[PDB]
Amino acid sequence: MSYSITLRVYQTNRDRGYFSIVEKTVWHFANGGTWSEANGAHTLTMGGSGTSGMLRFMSTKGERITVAVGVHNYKRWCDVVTGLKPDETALVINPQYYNNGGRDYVREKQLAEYSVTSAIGTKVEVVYTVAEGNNLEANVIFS
Amino acid sequence: GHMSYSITLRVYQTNRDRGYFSIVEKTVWHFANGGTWSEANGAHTLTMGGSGTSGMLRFMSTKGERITVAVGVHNYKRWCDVVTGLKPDETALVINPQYYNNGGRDYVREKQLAEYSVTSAIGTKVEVVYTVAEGNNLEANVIFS
Amino acid sequence: GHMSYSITLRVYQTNRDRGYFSIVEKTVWHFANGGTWSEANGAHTLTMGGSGTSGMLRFMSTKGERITVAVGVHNYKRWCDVVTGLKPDETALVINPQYYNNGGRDYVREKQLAEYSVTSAIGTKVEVVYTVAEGNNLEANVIFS
Amino acid sequence: MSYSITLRVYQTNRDRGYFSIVEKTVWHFANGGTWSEANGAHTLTMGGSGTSGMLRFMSTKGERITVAVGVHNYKRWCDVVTGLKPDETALVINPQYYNNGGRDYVREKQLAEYSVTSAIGTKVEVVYTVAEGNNLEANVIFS
Repeated sequence: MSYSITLRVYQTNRDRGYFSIVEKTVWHFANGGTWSEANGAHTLTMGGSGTSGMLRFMSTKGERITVAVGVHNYKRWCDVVTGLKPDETALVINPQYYNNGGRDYVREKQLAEYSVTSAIGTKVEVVYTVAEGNNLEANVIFS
Repeated sequence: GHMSYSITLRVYQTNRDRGYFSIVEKTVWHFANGGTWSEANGAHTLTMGGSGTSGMLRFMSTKGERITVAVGVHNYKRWCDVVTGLKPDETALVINPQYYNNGGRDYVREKQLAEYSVTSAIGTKVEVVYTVAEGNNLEANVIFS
Repeated sequence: GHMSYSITLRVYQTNRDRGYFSIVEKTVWHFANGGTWSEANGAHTLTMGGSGTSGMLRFMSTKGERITVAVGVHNYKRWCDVVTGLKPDETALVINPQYYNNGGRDYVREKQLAEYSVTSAIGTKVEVVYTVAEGNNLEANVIFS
Repeated sequence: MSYSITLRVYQTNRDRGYFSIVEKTVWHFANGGTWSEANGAHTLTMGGSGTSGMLRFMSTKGERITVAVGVHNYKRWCDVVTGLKPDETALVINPQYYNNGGRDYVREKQLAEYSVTSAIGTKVEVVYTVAEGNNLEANVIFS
């Protein structure tokens, strides 16, 4: 069966910079997948369990952050990476979750929520609001 | 510092028989300090940190046809390529690296083409044509027919 | 309650000589409990609270040409119209009401057209063609050429 | 001289519903104007001083709200109207600021900020971050 993850973005802090998506990737396991946009939300559709995709964001102050979401052994997972250099594109980071690329262990945690504060003080949270089944939903919150 | 390059793409869809294409993935290669995609006035701009990198848009139609368009700058001149007939697992993340490190598509990048045309096995024609083909603020049309 | 109607529009731009059109305004008329525009998969959907209302997209090209497309449902059947040659102050807010209350364009609404074609004075052709022309979930192509 | 107003939307409350734009209008004085979208912001460009435009938003919980922005006698103005019925479209509300339509006095205040809490508890703020000149900028904040 196919899986989808639908993300809505909440930006809450008017002092730390405004974020926009600068890249969207899909990993090639499980027959791949695609991003789409509807009603102000972003949906990743995947061919089955065992793959993922990523949104990279950049702020008006030049801060670069990636959000990864996917399904591992039929359960959702997520991660956020901050403090990225300009050349650390999503194309670089998304593969790091597979083939013992350094971040596999995070995917294997199957997290339904994750939060981190960047070194320059930006907090990012991913929280699944629908955390079971094939039509998953999560909020991405910048603060 | 290094000179930055931007490529701005506008999409023309002309043939209802091909179904309707939408973007399903946007990648940026990591050479030359990377880069970012942005959207404005219905156009898509890839901004890059220097000559020697690229990015890709993958499209999928309402009929399930998957096609990638790659654009970049090689030795200070624009390049482009179109790949059709893609399998569901042949994502832009798979294809974009193939232009580098002798990955199978370096040759077309090295041609520094200002236009590219191909017809897919199922009859969809795709053209990339640069309308501003020189300098640091490049512009091209992507045409489905 | 009342039956709702939706109209989903996809835009095809085919001729680079016309410049490139983008949406500059989106309106909804207030009869039949109003309605809303939404965007998904690169298509534009007008959802309405009943038969007897409409909405409009106004487009402007990179060459400054302004054109409106109106779609709605009249007596349970779809309708459409295209107005070209618009002055800068002839916004969709001015034009959408003209289809009602004997405002000058009621006649075309009452025709319940499933297709419309016009060529502007400066040579831009615009077509609206419904591909799903019956029922409550209607679909049309808007074609610039 | 032409005027522009660029708006960025901040949604901060994950419990009260997610908003999206459902209508965008431009008033016909001062040679009219146009909306555009870039970098996740919304820009209203106007032919001169003396006109305005509006964004209408609807939440996932069915709440309908309009935000009006414009320039009156060379100074920015704004307003927010909440508790709207489905048939109170932007096409209905935008004209109410002119021709003694009931809301002219709000436009004439030339506000650089405005906030209101709807009857069902949603707070909306418009705050100009660039409040002078021809290239104005404001945040629209839902909370």
